[PDB]
Order: sequence, then structure tokens, then C-alpha cells
Amino acid sequence: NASVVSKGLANLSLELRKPVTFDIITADTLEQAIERAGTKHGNKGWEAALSAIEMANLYKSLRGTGHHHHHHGSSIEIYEGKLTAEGLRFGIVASRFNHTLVDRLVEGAIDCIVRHGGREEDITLVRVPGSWEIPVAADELARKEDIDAVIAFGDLI
Amino acid sequence: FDYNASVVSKGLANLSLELRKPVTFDIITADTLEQAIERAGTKHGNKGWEAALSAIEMANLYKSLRGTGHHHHHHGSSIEIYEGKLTAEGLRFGIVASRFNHTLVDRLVEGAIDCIVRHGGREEDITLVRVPGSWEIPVAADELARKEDIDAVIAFGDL
Repeated sequence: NASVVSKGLANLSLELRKPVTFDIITADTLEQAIERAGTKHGNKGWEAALSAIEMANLYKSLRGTGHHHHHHGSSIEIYEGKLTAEGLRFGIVASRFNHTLVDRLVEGAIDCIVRHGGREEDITLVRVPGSWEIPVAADELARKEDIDAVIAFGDLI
Repeated sequence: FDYNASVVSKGLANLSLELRKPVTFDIITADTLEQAIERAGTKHGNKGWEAALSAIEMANLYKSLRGTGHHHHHHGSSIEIYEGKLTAEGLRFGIVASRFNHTLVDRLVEGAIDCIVRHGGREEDITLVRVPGSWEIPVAADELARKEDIDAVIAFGDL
């Protein structure tokens, strides 16, 4: 599975007369755990952002003046939110405590909004000393009329 | 399950939310050693507090007993009761302390001074005298007690 891509890249190098290199990495018992922790935290942040995108679009559709697809049959309205973060302004609140792990969630939540059609100019980040100050900063962030969803990352347990 | 630390936290959080002002709430955390130190300190403070309170009561009892005033009754059964009010208003006090073991006798003196002040005792009427040791207390106490503008004298020794 890994040799075939190298053979193809070698053949492409011979065909195109260009230097094409290919490289892999061998992992011991510990780097696997490190990478798994990083991937898990990134996935947690990704899901946290996705759950807010869906709720924002659900709010957009629920108050709208047009109904959409019914149930598996008909005569039963269904309301749901699309995973399209286009034109939505977000606000992220993170805690400086354990920043070496909170920043992983922050980075894994920004790129989801970017890849779902959102531009970085509509993202506002706020950092607070600890988890205790999260609600009172999220309150002031929500006070802004140019905010559609709030994502908050703490560090406990 | 504490019925105290939970309710204070809930009240402070709701107050901060309702008034939009930061209210940092921090408590102490002791484990089997700071608790003992604090208990010894508060025991010394209470010792000095009751030491001053008894003198206040005795002075007021002396004033009322030899005074010309119709006192109240127990419940309305005409049996008049003479007792000392815990209002140190107008009373003048003199404290004598020995600088031997000052790190504790000063806690005693401080726990007596605030006890006098909070009960209405004005700060102008408290006179403090320090002596090298307990063996010097009797003469200084005699000198303070001979004064006419002195209603009580409290003294602290060493151990």
C-alpha cells in the first residue's frame, strides 16, 4: 500500500524529468500516543465549531418565511440547519490556563469554519485568565450585534 | 451538601451576572496544620475578648447597683433584676501587658481593644502600659488603678 505510491512517484519523476521525492515516518510507541492526543483534541475543537454552525443555520431557517423538506413521507414539517458557515460571524473565548492544550482546540475550531465557507475576518478571539471568567466575557461578546454564535473552551477535569 | 459554600458561590455568581462587575471569590484551604495554627490564634483572641467583656459588665453592674434608678423586672412579676449592660459607652479603661511572650500577649491586647471599641468604647479612653515582665505588673497596675478617670484595669502575664 505504501510502496505503490513510491513506484508511481518514481515513474512520474522519470516521465516529467523533475525531482519528485516521497517520504514517510516510522513511529515508536510514544509518538503514536502524542499524535493521538493531538488528533483527539483537534477533533474535539472541530466538533465544537460544527455544533455551533448547525445551530446558527437552524436559527436562520427556523425564523424564516419559508418551510422546507418534510419527513420520509409528507405532511410533517422538519427544521434543520445546513453545515454552511457562509456569512456567519463567530466568537471564540479561550482560557490562558493550560494554553498549550487549549490552543489545539482553538486551531481545530478555526479551520473548520474556514473550510465550511467562512472567512477569518468574521472570527473574533478573546482570551480570559481562567475558566471562571468565561461566562462573563461571553456575555459581553454576545452583547455585540455582529455575533451569531459563541464557542467557549475551558480546561478542567 | 455543605449548605454554606454552595449558597455563597451561587449568590456571588448571580450577583456578578446581574451587576456586570467582576467579583473574585476565593476561600482558604488548610490540611491538619494551618487549621491548628488558626485555632490556637482564635483561642487566644477569644481569651482576650472575654477578659475585656467581663470587666465591662462588672463596671456597669457597679454603676447600676449604687445608682438611683428603678430597674426593669424579670418578666413583669415585680422582681427587679440588677445586671450589667454590655454597653461600654463613657467607660475609661487601662490595660497592662508584659512584653515577655509578646507574640501572644499582643494578640490578647488586640482582642481586648477591639472588644472595647465595638461596644461603643471611644479610643480616647483606652490607656495601654507595657512592662518587661509580670513581676513589674503590680506597681504599674496600682499606679493606673489609683487614677480617678479609670473604670477598669486589665492585665496580661506570661507562660
